[PDB]
Amino acid sequence: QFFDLTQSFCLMAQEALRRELTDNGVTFIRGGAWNGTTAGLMAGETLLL
Amino acid sequence: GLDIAGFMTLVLKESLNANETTQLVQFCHVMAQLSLSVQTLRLSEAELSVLVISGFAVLGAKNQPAGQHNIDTLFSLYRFHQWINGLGNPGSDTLDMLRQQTLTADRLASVMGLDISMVTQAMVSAGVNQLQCWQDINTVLQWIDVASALHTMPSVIRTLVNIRYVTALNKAESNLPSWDEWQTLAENMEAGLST
Amino acid sequence: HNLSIDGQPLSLAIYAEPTDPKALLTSMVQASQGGSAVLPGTLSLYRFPVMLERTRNLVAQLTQFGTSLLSMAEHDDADELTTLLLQQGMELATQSI
Amino acid sequence: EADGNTVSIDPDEEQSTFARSALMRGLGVNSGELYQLGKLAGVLDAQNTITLSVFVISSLYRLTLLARVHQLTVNELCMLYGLSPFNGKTTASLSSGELPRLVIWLYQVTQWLTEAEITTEAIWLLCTPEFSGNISPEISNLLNNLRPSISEDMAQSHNRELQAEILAPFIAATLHLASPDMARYILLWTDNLRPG
Amino acid sequence: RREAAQMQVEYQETQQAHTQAQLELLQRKFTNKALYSWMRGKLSAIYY
Repeated sequence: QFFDLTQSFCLMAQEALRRELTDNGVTFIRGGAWNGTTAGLMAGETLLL
Repeated sequence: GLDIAGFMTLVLKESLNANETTQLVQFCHVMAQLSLSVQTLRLSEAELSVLVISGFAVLGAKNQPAGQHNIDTLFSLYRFHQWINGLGNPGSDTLDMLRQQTLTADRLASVMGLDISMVTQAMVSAGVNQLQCWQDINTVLQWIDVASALHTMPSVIRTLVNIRYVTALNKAESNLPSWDEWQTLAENMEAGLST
Repeated sequence: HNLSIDGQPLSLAIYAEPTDPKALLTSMVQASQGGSAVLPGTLSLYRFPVMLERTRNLVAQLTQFGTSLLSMAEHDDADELTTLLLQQGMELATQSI
Repeated sequence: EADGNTVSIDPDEEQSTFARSALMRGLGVNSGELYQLGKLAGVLDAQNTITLSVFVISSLYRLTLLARVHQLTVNELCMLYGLSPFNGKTTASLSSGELPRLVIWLYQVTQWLTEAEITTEAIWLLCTPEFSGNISPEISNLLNNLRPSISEDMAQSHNRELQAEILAPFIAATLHLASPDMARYILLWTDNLRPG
Repeated sequence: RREAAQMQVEYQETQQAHTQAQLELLQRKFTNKALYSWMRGKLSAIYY
C-alpha cells in the first residue's frame, strides 16, 4: 500500500514538473518498479533515481 | 460455490449468513490443503505459475478438465515435478516451449539426451502425434521407460503388447504372430543380451 | 548335475553389482513476469521543491522498510534451516539407537 | 556376416534381418546408437542400409573400440568428433596417419577432461555453434529490464568500451556473474567474436 | 553382526538422502540466488 501511495505522489510530482517546464514530453516514471517476481521489492531506489 | 470477489464481499460482511460461514471455513481449509499439497510436493514458483496460467491444460487429466482434487491430480503433479527437476537447467526453458505448443519431438529428445529414433517409435506406438498435454508427454515417458527397462526398442515392446493372447476370440481378436514373425520377434528381443 | 559327492557345485557365479542410482540436482527455475503498469498522472497544488522534499522523506521511509523486510526474511530463513537440521538429527539419533 | 549382401540398420525398419541382430549383439550397442554410429562412419546408404562387407564391420568395431577404451558412450564420441578438428570427415575416409593422430588427439582430450572434471554435455554446450531453439524467459526478463533502463541516445555512439561498461551490470546479474568488470571483459571478448 | 553392518549402511543412506534434500530445500528457499542476481543488477545500474 505504501508503494502505491508513493507511486501516486511521484506521478503527481512528474506532472507538476511538466507544468513548471511547460514541456509535456519529459518522462521519468516509466513503470516496472513493482517487480512482481521479487514481491515488488526495492522500488524505493528506482523512485529515488 | 464461490469466487474470490464474493469471498471478499462476504468476508467484509460480518457473517450475515448462518450457513455460508460453513462453506467459507471449508473454502479456507481447501486453500490450506492445496498449500499443504504444494509444500509437501515441493513445487516451486515457475512451474506452478505455468500450470496455473495454463489452467492445467498442459497437465491433462481423465474425464475432468484442468485439475480436480483427487489422487489422480496428485500423482500426475508429482510425476511432472520429478520430471521437471530431472530436466536440468535447460529443462526450465523447456517449460517455456511447453507453455506454448512448440513442444516438438526432436528438441525433446535432444534435451533428454537420448536417441531421436526411440522417441519416434514411442510416438508411433503410443499413438500420440503431438505433445498437446502432459498426458501425451507422460505416456511417451512411460513407453520409453518400458523400452529402456528391457534394454530394447519401443517397436518390439509395442508388438509384444500387441499380441492379444486370446487366440480366436473371447477378446478383440487373435494377434498371434506367424511362425517366422515369432522367430524374428524373438531374434530382435534377445539381441540385447550379454555373453 | 556335475556336483561333488555331497551336492557341492563345481562352478561359482558372479553378483553383477548395479551401476547405483544418481543424485538429482535442482536448477534455478524462473518464470518471467512483468512489473506494474504506469498510471496516468494528475496535477497537484504545491510547487516543485516542496513536493521534492516530501516525496524524498517518504521514499527514504520506504527504502528502510525494504531493508528491514529483507533482514526479517534472512532471519526467518536460517531459523527454518536450523529447525530442519534438528529434525534430521533426531531421526539419525533414533537410527543410532 | 562375411556374405556381402545389403542389410538395413534402420532402427525403424520393420522385420530386421538376423544379420542386423548379429551385428547388434556383437557390437554391444543398441539399434539407435548403432544407427548413430553408421551416420558418424558415413558408410550409410539409402533407407539406412549397408553392405555386409568385412571393412564396414571392421570400421564399426573400430569406432566402438574407440568409444569403450576412453570410457565414453557412442553419442559422446559423436559430439567430441563434431568439435574435433577432424569433424566433417567420415572415419572411412581417414588417412593412414589420420588414425593415430586422431587417437592421440582424443586420448589427450579425454585425459584433459578427466583431470579437469567436466562432463560431455557440459563440453558439448560449452563449445557448440548451436543455439537452444527458441526464446528463453531469461532473455525475456532481459528485455523487460534493459529496454526501460537504457535508450538509443548512447546506442549510436562509437566508443564501444563505454557501451560495454553500461551493459555489464545486467549481463553480470542475469548471467550469475562475480563482478561487473567480468561482464565488461566478456562483452569485449564476444565483440572480438561477433557470433551472429 | 552382518545384519548390523547392513543397517548402518542404510543409515549412511539416510544421511546422504536427507543431506541432498536439505540442499534442495535451500535451493528452493525464498531468498535464492535469482533474487540476489536481480538485486545486484538493479542496484548496480541505478548506482552507476
